[PDB]
Amino acid sequence: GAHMEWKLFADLAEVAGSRTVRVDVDGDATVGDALDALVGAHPALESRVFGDDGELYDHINVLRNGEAAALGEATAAGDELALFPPV
Ligand SMILES: [Ca+2]
Ligand SMILES: [Ca+2]
Ligand SMILES: [Ca+2]
Repeated sequence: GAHMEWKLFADLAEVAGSRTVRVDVDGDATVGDALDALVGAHPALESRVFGDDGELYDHINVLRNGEAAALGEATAAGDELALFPPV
């Protein structure tokens, strides 16, 4: 599908064991779908990203190509996605 890459920081990078993670998602995959692909690649991330209700924790900052992105936004091949824990 569409290949793209996540950058992870601080404890998220530590849990994943890498500062970068490649993912490959569907053509109409959202940012949220790309985030679920990241967590599928490194399931230990799950409880550092989502609460028991499945919702993103408050204050996590998801970027797509350097701009804040909501989980329903589109993705595209070559995207640079970033996941920062709360400031
Ligand atoms: Ca797309
Ligand atoms: Ca519980
Ligand atoms: Ca770039």
